[PDB]
Amino acid sequence: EVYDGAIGIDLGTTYSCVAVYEGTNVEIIANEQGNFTTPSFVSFTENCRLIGEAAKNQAAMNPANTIFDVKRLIGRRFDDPTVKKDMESWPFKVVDDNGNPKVEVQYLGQTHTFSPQEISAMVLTKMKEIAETKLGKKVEKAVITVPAYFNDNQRQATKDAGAIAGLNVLRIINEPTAAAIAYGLGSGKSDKERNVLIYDLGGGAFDVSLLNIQGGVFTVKATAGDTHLGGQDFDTNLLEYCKKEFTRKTKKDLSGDARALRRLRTACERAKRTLSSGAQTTIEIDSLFDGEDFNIQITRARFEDLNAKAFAGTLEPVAQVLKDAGIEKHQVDEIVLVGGSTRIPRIQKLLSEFFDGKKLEKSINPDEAVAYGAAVQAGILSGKDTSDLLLLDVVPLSLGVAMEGNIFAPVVPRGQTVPTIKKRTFTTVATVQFPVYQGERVNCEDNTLLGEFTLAPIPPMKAGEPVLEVVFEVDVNGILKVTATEKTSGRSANITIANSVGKLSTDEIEKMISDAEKFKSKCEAFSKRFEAKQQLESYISRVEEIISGQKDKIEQALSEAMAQLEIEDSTADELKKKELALKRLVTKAMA
Amino acid sequence: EVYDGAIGIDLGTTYSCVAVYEGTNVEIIANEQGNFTTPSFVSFTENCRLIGEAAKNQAAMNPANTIFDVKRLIGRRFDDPTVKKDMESWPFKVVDDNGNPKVEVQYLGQTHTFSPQEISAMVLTKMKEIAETKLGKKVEKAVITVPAYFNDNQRQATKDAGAIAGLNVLRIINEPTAAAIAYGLGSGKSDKERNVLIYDLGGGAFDVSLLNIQGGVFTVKATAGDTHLGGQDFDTNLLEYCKKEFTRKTKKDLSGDARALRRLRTACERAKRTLSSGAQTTIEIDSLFDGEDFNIQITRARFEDLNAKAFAGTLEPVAQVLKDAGIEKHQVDEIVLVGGSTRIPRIQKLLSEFFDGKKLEKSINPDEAVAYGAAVQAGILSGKATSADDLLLLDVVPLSLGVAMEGNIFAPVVPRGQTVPTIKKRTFTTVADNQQTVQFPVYQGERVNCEDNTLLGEFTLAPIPPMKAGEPVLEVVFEVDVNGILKVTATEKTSGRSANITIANSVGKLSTDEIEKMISDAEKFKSKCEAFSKRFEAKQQLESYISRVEEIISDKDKIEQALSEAMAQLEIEDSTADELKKKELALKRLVTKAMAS
Ligand SMILES: Nc1ncnc2c1ncn2[C@@H]1O[C@H](COP(=O)(O)OP(=O)(O)OP(=O)(O)O)[C@@H](O)[C@H]1O
Ligand SMILES: Nc1ncnc2c1ncn2[C@@H]1O[C@H](COP(=O)(O)OP(=O)(O)OP(=O)(O)O)[C@@H](O)[C@H]1O
Ligand SMILES: [Mg+2]
Ligand SMILES: [Mg+2]
Repeated sequence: EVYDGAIGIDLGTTYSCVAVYEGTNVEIIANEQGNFTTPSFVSFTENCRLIGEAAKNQAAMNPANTIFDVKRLIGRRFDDPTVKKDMESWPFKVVDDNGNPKVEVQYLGQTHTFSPQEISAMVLTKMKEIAETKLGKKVEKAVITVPAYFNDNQRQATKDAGAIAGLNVLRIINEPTAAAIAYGLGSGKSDKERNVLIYDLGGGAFDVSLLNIQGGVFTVKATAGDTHLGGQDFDTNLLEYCKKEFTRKTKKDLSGDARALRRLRTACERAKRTLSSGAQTTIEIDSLFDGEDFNIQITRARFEDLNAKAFAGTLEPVAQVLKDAGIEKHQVDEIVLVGGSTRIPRIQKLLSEFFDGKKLEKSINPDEAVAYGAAVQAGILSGKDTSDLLLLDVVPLSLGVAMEGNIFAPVVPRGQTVPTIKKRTFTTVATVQFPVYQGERVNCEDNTLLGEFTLAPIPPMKAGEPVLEVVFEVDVNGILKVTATEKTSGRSANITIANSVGKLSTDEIEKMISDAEKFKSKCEAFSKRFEAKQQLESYISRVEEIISGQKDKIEQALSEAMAQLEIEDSTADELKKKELALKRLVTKAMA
Repeated sequence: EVYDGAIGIDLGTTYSCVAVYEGTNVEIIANEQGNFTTPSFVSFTENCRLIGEAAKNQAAMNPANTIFDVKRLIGRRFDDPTVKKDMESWPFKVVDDNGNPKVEVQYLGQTHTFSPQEISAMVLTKMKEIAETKLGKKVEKAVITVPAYFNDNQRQATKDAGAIAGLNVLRIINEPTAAAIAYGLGSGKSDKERNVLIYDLGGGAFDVSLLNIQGGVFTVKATAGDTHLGGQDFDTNLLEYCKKEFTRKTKKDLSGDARALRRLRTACERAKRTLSSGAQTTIEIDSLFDGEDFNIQITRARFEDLNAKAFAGTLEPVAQVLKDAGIEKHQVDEIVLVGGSTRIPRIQKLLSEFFDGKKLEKSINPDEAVAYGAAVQAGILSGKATSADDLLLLDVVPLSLGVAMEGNIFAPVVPRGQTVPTIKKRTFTTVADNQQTVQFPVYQGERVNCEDNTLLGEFTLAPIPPMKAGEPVLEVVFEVDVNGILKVTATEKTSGRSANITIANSVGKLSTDEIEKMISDAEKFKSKCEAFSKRFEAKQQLESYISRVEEIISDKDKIEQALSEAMAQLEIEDSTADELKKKELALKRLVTKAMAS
């Protein structure tokens, strides 16, 4: 009853996708709606939580309790510029708690504040349950995907979200590398050394990788990208233009109604997807804001002009990854497209022009390749042809410490293969505390603080004589673990971390897990009791129509059933027992 | 550059699905949006025909010119009851042409009439195009799917639609048989004999089939169903309830607004999909009608109560298939589910209760199994699939084919359940001396009074050799080919001689001339659409160029003059792409010459 294998979960900004691999074939799993991709929406009702198409349908109906874009918010600090801007754009309310942002929603009649790891854990629970419906067994091992440019806080937060979802995260794989698994194994193969450029432009994140494929070894030569650039930004540009036309043609401004913003955003996304096939489209919506209809024509040229800066901007990480691995465009063997936004013809024309008219490779599915590769890797890691598979990934941004004058000291440089061990020596001015950052800027104020690290047990000596060996280890998941040991006096030194972000202690993870199980239990209770009360009331009505000693016993049992119908404390099982007892008694008396 | 194989297309009431099979694996092909199912919508504009989700998304904006549900109209007569009720519910205008229904739209600035075979042909051409970008070659052979209970007029109708789409219809395969191929070959195969029950509840049609599956032999033991029962009927019930509640809460009626009915219908389908998973949902749509908002809550029990008679009715064709096949409930080995509407938990509850709580088989994909099996049979028929996989299909006729006697009383000639292909005979004779004509109506169905059957047509047999009354023996032959289509012939066993047959008051039949002309019109429409794309894109590129050289020139008299000429050419709507490009080149010579100075 327990699935001994492992599933692959592509956790995307806009859509999530689950797949499974059993050694012979990889299958993408469809949800209860028949869709192989499930939107990453989580809405909150009075008694349950909606995830997927159900949550996205109730987005305009309840924008304050419909959560989305958690991927752009997970692992970040509350006062980062991107989350301040996003928070200005998002309709739901985000609060600051001890430096960590948490959304505030109305759930189960009370106010609740959820960390991004909890919401992402809800989405992961949904995908896992899709896999469980497909397999018919309990799923507990999984491989989860992250963008290649995710920093340490984001990867650790995503993995913790995988733990809250009740999954054993066997591996955190980079999405372009998983797509490389889908392309190199599927349409291709052959022990032929080839250079593959992976261009993954999704809904919220952007990645580009350069890999060397020799048989079964996948070697990431380089990678670049932007974890806050996707199709929703293009939707934002077209949305801003449409707002300018609305306030221009009606004098009214719709900026204050999140409902109207949601409907207009949906219309702009539909128009964008239409413009990838045609040369023009039209948006017509009723009321919108303050009872003012809207009708505008959008040309493909207008969309491309509105998104020219971003479309052209995507070429900068391409030249970046090209220079970092030291290869030229003539030497790039293939260019594979991954992500929905790659369906934009302007993007493909920019990439094809950049490589001097080279034709783009589009044999793999841009929506399922990531979950495909993740599923293959999970099936291999759980032992479920392809024994030569080797994954040599890379760290995207430098992991270092803050020097004197707050200058970035890289310990693990970008482009370092993974996993790796690095070491750096510290000493005392007379505990030792230093800030660990990640990024690529010289001044650490322009980098991502991994935290303030304090070394707890130090011997008492003169200044400079103790040598403190600090070890930065980066595992196959790409996550940093630091330790400390000094060569004089031997010994070990435990480390404490303050002012961190995206991490959760084991206690908090256990608490969130138990709370999740309690939520699901309450949902099953509400649904089963609801339907049971409906059925019981219907049968009671039929019995009343039928009746209109024995008479009195019937009427009394019917009054008990009505009482159980009025009491909210009644359980579905008790309701079933009452209905069955009614049927037994009425059949005995009638016969 | 022509694909030698064949594609399998599932032509559904709501969604169509294309697939290909070459010998090893069968691929379900995704469209331009990456979707494996494309909606069966065709909307007409001033310049082009939109097919698919591009047409479905503008259903609220242009409801009078957006066409759908033609699968419930194809092969039917204008005065059929279902055609009248559906016409009362449809926003587009349907017109009777000598009894044949025809969708009338505003297209290319002029009024246009289309037969259902033409619109179905447009959908089939869209799926064919999907397969063509997938394969990189032009395809011209295909196997098209029809419901098992489709009658003779309907089958001939969709086959002619496949001809109009430019395809060579190698076979007309029944949808539960294609799903049966998907389950018997794709889900898993055993050399053990098994009785498989297939329950296909789609968007507009309903089929139940019992097949004997023995390795590679697929034998249809029986089949029943209802070609006019689907999920859209449940959406119609919920919609009618929503109109009752709206009129109750506002004292106003939206039954006259087509856009309002479309928005409410979309919200009802969405609410049904949600109710398949949860126990309750909410419909909230603002400014639905007369500036009146609409907000109600729909419970699952309310939905099931609204569709209780139809849901309970789905079990009757299952009992019918069990009686016809001579099989008890215990002897059914697997119950496979096909069609999106099968996701309704009430339906699965009814089915499982009908078989004493037996678990239903959900191994195959309920949205792609039909295109799966159709693609398999297409690959085998085209010869592209060789050796790998003994596949044999033995199908039956769904309804009895017969004539009408004195008193309009049905006399069956080919009974239901008869294996295909088949040959049956029935004798006629004259009632007077030197009689030259014997005329009889051919019907399909099971009822005794042909008033409740489907008229295949008035068949006139003439002339007859001059003999005395009741002397000639007119052997009439009802032949049913592998597609399930009826061809009738006549002979006079005395002295042989083929006797000529004429058909009148038919439906779903087209002569070769009309089909060829419809193909030509399709070519003209695609040519006009591609032309419009060329003029539009060339126009936009010329605009961008004019703006660029305005920025450049404002940083010469011939460049200004050529600019004015280009703008004036840009103001004319009848400008060709070659003329626009010629003007852009005329500018380009001047500005590039000035750029080199
Ligand atoms: N035909 C199309 N034309 C243009 N854009 C499209 C098209 N189809 C999908 N998109 C865009 O692609 C995005 C979703 O693609 P994808 O599934 O790769 O996102 P994701 O993987 O969830 O995002 P991320 O990789 O950032 O986590 C959507 O934002 C959508 O707007
Ligand atoms: N999750 C769901 N719950 C309930 N109903 C659904 C669900 N998903 C789809 N449906 C219904 O199923 C229908 C689509 O099924 P399908 O694609 O089999 O139709 P079709 O093949 O076009 O119909 P037909 O076979 O009659 O031509 C839709 O009309 C929709 O209303
Ligand atoms: Mg992605
Ligand atoms: Mg169907």
